[PDB]
Amino acid sequence: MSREEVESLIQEVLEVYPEKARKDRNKHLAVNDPAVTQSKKCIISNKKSQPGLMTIRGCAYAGSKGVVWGPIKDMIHISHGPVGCGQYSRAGRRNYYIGTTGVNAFVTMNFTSDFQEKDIVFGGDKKLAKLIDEVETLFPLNKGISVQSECPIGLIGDDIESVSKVKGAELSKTIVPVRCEGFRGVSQSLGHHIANDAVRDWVLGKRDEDTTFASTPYDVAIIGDYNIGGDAWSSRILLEEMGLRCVAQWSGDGSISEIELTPKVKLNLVHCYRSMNYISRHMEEKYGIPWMEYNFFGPTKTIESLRAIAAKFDESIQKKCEEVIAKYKPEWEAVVAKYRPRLEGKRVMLYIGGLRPRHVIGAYEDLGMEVVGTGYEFAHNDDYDRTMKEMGDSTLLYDDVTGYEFEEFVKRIKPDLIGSGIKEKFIFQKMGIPFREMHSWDYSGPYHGFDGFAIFARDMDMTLNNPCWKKLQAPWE
Amino acid sequence: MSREEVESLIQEVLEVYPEKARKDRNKHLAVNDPAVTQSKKCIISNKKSQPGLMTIRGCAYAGSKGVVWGPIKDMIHISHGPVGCGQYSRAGRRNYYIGTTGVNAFVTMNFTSDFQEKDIVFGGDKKLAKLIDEVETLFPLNKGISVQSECPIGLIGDDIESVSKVKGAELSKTIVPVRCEGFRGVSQSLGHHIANDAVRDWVLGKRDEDTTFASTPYDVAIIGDYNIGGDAWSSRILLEEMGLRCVAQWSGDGSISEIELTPKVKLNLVHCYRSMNYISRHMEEKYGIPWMEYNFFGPTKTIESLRAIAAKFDESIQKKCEEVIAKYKPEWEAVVAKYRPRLEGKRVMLYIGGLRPRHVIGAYEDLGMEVVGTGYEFAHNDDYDRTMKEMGDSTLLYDDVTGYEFEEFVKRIKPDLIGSGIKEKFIFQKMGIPFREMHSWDYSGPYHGFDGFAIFARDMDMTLNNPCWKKLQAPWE
Amino acid sequence: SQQVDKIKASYPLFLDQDYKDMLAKKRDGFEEKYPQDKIDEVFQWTTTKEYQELNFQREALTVNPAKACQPLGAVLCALGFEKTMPYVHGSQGCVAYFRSYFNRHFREPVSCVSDSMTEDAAVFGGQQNMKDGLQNCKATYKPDMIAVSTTCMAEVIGDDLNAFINNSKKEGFIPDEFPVPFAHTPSFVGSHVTGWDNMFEGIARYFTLKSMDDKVVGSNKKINIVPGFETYLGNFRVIKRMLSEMGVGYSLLSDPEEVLDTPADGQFRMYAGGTTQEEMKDAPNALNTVLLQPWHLEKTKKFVEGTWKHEVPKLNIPMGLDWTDEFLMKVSEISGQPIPASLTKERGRLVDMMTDSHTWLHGKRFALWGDPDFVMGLVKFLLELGCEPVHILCHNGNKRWKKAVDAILAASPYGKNATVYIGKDLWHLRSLVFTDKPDFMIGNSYGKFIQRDTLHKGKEFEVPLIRIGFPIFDRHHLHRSTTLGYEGAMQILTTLVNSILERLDEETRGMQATDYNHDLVR
Amino acid sequence: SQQVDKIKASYPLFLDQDYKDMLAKKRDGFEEKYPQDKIDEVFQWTTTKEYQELNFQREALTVNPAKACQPLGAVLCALGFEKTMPYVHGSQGCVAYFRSYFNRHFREPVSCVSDSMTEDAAVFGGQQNMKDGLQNCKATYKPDMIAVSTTCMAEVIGDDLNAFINNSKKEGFIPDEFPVPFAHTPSFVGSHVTGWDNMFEGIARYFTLKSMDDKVVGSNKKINIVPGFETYLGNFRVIKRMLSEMGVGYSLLSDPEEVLDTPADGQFRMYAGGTTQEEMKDAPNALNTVLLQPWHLEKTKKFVEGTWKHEVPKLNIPMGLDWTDEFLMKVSEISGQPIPASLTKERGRLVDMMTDSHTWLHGKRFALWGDPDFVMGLVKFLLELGCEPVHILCHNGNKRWKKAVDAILAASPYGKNATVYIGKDLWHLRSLVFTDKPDFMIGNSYGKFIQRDTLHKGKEFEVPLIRIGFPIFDRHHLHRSTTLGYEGAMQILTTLVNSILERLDEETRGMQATDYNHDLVR
Ligand code: ICS
Ligand code: ICS
Ligand SMILES: [Ca+2]
Ligand SMILES: [Ca+2]
Ligand SMILES: [Mg+2]
Ligand SMILES: [Mg+2]
Repeated sequence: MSREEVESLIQEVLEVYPEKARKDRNKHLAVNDPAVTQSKKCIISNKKSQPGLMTIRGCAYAGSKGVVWGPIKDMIHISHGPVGCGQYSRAGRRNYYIGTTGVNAFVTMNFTSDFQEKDIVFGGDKKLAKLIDEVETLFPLNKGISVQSECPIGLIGDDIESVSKVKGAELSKTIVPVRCEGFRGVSQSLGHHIANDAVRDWVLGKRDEDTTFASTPYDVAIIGDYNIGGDAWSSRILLEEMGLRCVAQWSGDGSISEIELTPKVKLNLVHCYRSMNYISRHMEEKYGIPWMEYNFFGPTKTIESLRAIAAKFDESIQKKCEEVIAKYKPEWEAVVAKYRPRLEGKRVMLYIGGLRPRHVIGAYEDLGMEVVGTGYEFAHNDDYDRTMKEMGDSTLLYDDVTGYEFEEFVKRIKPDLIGSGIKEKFIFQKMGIPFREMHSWDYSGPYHGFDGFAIFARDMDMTLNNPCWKKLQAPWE
Repeated sequence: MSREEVESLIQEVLEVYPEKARKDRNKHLAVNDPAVTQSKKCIISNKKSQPGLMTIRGCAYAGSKGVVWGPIKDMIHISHGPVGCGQYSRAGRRNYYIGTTGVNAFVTMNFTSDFQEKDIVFGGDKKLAKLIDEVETLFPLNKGISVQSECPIGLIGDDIESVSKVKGAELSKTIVPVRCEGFRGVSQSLGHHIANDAVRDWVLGKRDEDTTFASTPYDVAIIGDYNIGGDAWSSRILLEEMGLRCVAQWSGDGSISEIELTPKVKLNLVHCYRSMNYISRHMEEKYGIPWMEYNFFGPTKTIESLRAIAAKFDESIQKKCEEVIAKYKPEWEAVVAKYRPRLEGKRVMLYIGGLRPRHVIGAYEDLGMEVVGTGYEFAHNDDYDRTMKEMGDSTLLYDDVTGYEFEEFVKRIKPDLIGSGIKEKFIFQKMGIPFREMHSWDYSGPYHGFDGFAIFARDMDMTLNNPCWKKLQAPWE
Repeated sequence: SQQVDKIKASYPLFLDQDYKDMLAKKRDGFEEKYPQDKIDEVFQWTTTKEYQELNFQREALTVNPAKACQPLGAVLCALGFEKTMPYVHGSQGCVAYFRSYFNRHFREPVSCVSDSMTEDAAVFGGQQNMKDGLQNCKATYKPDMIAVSTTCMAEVIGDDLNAFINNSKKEGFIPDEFPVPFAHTPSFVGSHVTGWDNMFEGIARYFTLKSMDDKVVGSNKKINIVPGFETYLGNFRVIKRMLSEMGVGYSLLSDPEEVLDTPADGQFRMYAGGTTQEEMKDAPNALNTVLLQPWHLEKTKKFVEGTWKHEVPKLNIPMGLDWTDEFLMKVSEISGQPIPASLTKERGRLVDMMTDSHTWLHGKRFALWGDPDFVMGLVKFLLELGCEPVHILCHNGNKRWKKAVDAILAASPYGKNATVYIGKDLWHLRSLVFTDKPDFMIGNSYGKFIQRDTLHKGKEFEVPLIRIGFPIFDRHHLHRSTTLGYEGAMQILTTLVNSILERLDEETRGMQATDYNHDLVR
Repeated sequence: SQQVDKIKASYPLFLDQDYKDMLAKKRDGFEEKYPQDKIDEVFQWTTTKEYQELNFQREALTVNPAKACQPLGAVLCALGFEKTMPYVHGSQGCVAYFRSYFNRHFREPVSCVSDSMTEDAAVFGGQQNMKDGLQNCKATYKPDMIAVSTTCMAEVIGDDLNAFINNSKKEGFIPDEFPVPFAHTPSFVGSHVTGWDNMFEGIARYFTLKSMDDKVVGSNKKINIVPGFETYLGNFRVIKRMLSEMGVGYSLLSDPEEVLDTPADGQFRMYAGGTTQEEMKDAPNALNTVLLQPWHLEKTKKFVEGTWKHEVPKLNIPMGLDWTDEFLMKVSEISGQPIPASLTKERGRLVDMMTDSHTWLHGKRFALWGDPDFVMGLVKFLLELGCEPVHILCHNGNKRWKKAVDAILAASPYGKNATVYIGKDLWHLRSLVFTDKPDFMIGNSYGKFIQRDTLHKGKEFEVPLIRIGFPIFDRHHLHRSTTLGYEGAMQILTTLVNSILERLDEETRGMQATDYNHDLVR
């Protein structure tokens, strides 16, 4: 499609809307020009969703509890409020960890205060204090507690900070109040920011006066990898083969102590910019720790990233970097040789959260595929700045896409594959379009690193080329 | 019912038959008189089945392969002829054993010569010789081979004895030809006799000139227990608690060496009279070994049997007998206390093979139940002699019952429970009559001994008193 | 590393030695992990009676609930009406979760909108969100009805749904005649089933309250059927099939079976099937109304009795033999239709299966959970099968319901070792299956973590899960199954007996150890 | 010993220490058992490629066959006719076995008689047994037809069934016009499926050969359907359902579904349902005849084409998506009835399920066995699912059939690693699943012993059995399932994907070892 065809598609689709919605949505849809650096000239983002249009977005509680805090494995995270949020978000996100669940690790459990009417009418702070005592009795090996506020908490005027302070002092325990109520912000995004500030204020400074950690010149932290299907492990292995020491993973497979040790590292390696740039900036301001963005999706990006990271250290690390690259060369070359001829030229549309809609493009290109449309639920303009140069000219960009728009765009563009989430999957399969989940990895993965690229390629091929897709039309029709 | 009512029932049922069948069947149906000692005054048995009447009987191959030889665990038994017999009889009978199947034990496998047309036209003896070589190659730990003839073998004039002699000499292996073709005899019974004579002629004499086995005064063999659901093991335990040494089990869990060691024992203990009286008589004739019948169904019979067996030995065994009886007293008394009040007065009809139709009566009586009809597929008059004194006056006796007869008798008598086989089970359940399989134990057991009585009682109760039986009539009908 | 011809996903990739070594180094270097002996000690303690007693003393903490929140049920109810868009007034995060939750159980699209209230709406409310939301939803998704429920933010701020909808029509955002039934569905009251009841009663009121004067009970010669919160497609289907076989005129009120099972034929169908508006408008003219899941249809019952003047029969859920019989006999009485030969035969085929399988079922002990009607029907059927339902958990149950189940347990000897628990969660149930171990659990996918815990104590302590209930996320297509009627009883019986036999085969598979009992025939 | 409150059956009774010690003493004293190290050595050798080569060189020995003998299939065929008694001329032992075999699979009564020939009949044959047998059977069991087959004794002696039946009528033992169709069914030729073909063609001849002059192809506006040897009740049912939904007139020739599923209502029904004599007599007037299982209906096909003059269509068994589509399209062409909306939707629901489950099915490797038509339909559907059917075993298959399956494998990339074996048995298959291990077996209950053997080598070598085929004796009620049509494809797909997910859950259940991948959602 031509720029003009894409522009006319946008206008065609927007004809369905009442005027207020039409005027708004027009600002959130754009035809890419890789020649632009300032995305605020071409697309609006990080605004409220229009009522009634079937946004795909979640809320701040999802961004805080579901995304940032929930993966921390040796803490207990309380979903504080009525029973739904914590139940719908129980073990939905594949933030993998090693532990003994119910004993020293708690990730896939749902701890809740299960608010009833009396809690709304009279407040939940007394219940929260009692709940904390019950947690301590029944889960003695927990290493800290977080309180993940659901919608009612701030609305009714509860004081979870006071409870957290008083109980934390009483019990000599880290108890973290998080004001991530879903009424705040417009999406998951503000939950990331709230969550980062809670780490800053209640956890990160604990060891500021402690000099006992045995630091080395090669200490790093992986910032913003939630270990989906083991993604952070398949990243860590490479960094340590290169001679680095990964002191912390924020927050996939993460422990409270590794978070507390992070201010001792030499370099913060930021994968998910959107969710963790806030704490990365804090750590540079307060501790002098530099940070850098990287990308472990596919061999081209992984090799570039390894080299850029190694360049921050000495010649010994740069030599090990080239050794790692040489080791894995035949492995990813074999993956390309098998799968690229099966995928070459195929066209993909993506719709994901805050990072992957741009970050996975290189991996598709390593298999000869073209990303012809992409967009984000909750990205900001700094994300779109990073996207426009990654996407081809005249491709389609969509911010906070509506269900209607996404379906209509797909009907016109006719991609060979769509990569999006669970609320999208079953729609597009019925349309006969191969679909891969690009949040959960469709219960596969890892996709990060060299080992992840093999799985990624296998998965894109198994689905795009599956025999089922030739069977949707009955032969009598 | 009175004697007169039962006689009337017999005559009413027989009215359906053509004259020849009516006249025959009348001779096989009797009203019991425990005052009679010569059953040949009362009932005919061990005659041909009438054509077209749906006998429950099997054939001589079932009696030899299925019953006597098949359980011997460390031999390979060849079903010699076309594919059906060996397939239908594969693992149908629960003759339990300890071994490594396919390696040193072979009971649940189906070895066959799978006769084709060329084997019928030109004979199977060359195939048999080649088959034996293949067995030796692929199953080197087998300790002997038997050849279980199916119908075609004698009809086509094959000479399996010659093959067995020549190959046995060549391989220094015991290879046993068994002429158990289903055209011989009238039922399973002649297969027992054929099988016993084959053990006599080809196996039992092997160690006649060996003096190396160390015997003791307390050496016995269990003769005619096929270890259904472990029945022989729950018998053996008691004999050995009583101070005896059980040198052999014929043939449940049996090995070829224990058969060969049997002529060294002091006493043969015969459970199944019908199937193994022949070899027991032979061993008395040739080796001077006495034999005695016993019964391990229910506590009354088991206690009587232990005492009668102990009386054949010295005071030390008689003292151990009383110790065994005292040990198990509280156990079976607890079973009676629990289950007898659940079963008292309930009426049972049985139909089984050659032993159990009389042998289980005492166990039913230990639960307060009454056996109001019994009969056998293939018993002889010496079995009926042993039955008439065990059954009440005016109860119904049936030899080689037809399907029609059994259904009509049940419709009139209206027993609370029926104990018979797989071909009967599903008929009577549709009629709303609780049914227990009294061959396979309905995949339960053991039923022998004190430990078996507990399971028997549990099983009769679970079925007779099951909630399902109150549900067959729809409440709108 | 990967070998291209046999690529490893996470399992078993991370079992490679290099990954194992890396993970050990991470642990030792940076996790400050409790020693394994201490982890073992605490695990063992969590399996004890002493721990159970502390666990059952909880007052404030809930762990691993077995319920969800009201609007989830309102959405499912709404999905059952023709060309109807579920609309949840309040916070959009809730709608992402409701959709995802149902997506994962049905493996189908689930359409639902929010009006995206934000913090600003706390100053004077969500009225503008309602106006623009209704207009936008109608224009974009072209429903013929929008069924409105609420999230907890909207309830706490106190938004008056009725007033807001009325003002939306007054000010021309949607046509006056466009149907916009509503219900308040606070997540801090009851559970998802309560939201279903509230939504249904709201829809029933919308179509009938103001038009009662021309209605005559019995004049349409049909029976209304209200299914309640139901997540097995086969359950909608079996009720319709049985009534059709009997020649009974009926209206199934809330029927999502089509929209939860559209074909993959090249087009997405946002709407399919469903109860029509005409069916709801005409419902008071029925002979009567039967509630399939009465223990969560109490508000609906009061409306149907009080306003439609239907004498709703006292029927249990039609699960198992006796309660299916009672359902059919009552439907026969109401409709005048005889129970047909086909259903009599089907009943007798279930009874035959019971006779066939009774010896393996007898005395088997079960822990089970779910919603109140489902649980009581499962208990009843287990007793009919000669099984013992020893731990009966209903997190969202009430005292009156518990009394009723205790009476069912009293009517059978198979109930003697059973206890009913209300308000308790799956961390409570975990303790019960350690301290008073049953043979199996019957429950939803959250039970898998209990099975995992039991196995960790040892193979002999493992309690296998049998998946019946909602949600089931870790198996495919079980939502197509049936639990109601004779058909559902046959399905449940088959599942139970074969679970017993699969476990027995596992336990007897050990060569020369336990395989003496590895029977070909069972 | 026993504790009265918790009685132990064989498992686990014999694991008690006293029993264990007793069994050790028995072994050591009297069994002269090979040392355990030698047993282990031999077991390991039986898992090797060297052993496999020796195993595949067998010419005379068969071990663990995957077929039965002709008269079994004749009996099943005969059971499908109204008030028909199967009657096997020859030896009564065979009949005890046929009945028991089917009793154990269906958990139903199975009525069949013998005429109890004994050794004396070798002097001049079984004629008197036929005369008295037919008279006795008719009087006692009151069938309206007696369908006669043979055992191998009768075939070897050379009894002329036709002459014997004719003489029975001549001499007044059964009425001249009473139907006594017959077939010679030698157990040393073919297998059970051949006996079905032989019996069916004999019944078809009986009712039609002499009356052809008044017949006109197409005059009754129906299509005949011949099912072949079929042991899933759902297969008879789905075919009738689909034809009925299309409005297609049909006659199912041999239909045992009623007599293999009578209700437990207080009476035994020896006969129920079945194809009527009127249907068989009228069958030449059909438009055409469709053979559901053509690879064992070759004799029937020759008769239908040569005598009825029906142009029997070249159709595969209707299994999987493509072959069900082809079946329905051909039925539409013959009948003039369009494929209705209901079936189009059902098709699309199957396709939806394929899309939903394809990621777990992709590349999964199977060993499988059974009868020829079943096996090739399973192979075809596995290829449609993106699975690899690597070991395809059909003991009773032929060279022409193997060529056809090799062609099917050629039409898909998923067939590249597959081999078809004919004349080979389950001891051959056992070697294949050790030397070229698949993920699962799909087969009958005899496969359980192969699973046991594989586990003994180690958990990582275990190949779980998925039970589809005949006989299934160690699970209850699987005979009620469906394998044909879209319904059968849905059932098969569901069973396969959930077997995969059950095994993955087992492998990921280990606390702090493999449970990182013990996902709630799959
Ligand atoms: S945290 Fe974010 S929506 Fe950066 S909220 Fe979301 S596990 Fe997405 S595109 Mo789900 S900003 Fe992570 C994300 Fe990306 S939950 Fe995962 S896949 S890389
Ligand atoms: S051997 Fe006989 S038919 Fe004595 S052929 Fe039969 S395992 Fe029966 S009544 Mo099946 S003379 Fe044994 C018998 Fe009794 S197979 Fe078993 S139960 S005690
Ligand atoms: Ca789907
Ligand atoms: Ca049955
Ligand atoms: Mg591995
Ligand atoms: Mg797997």
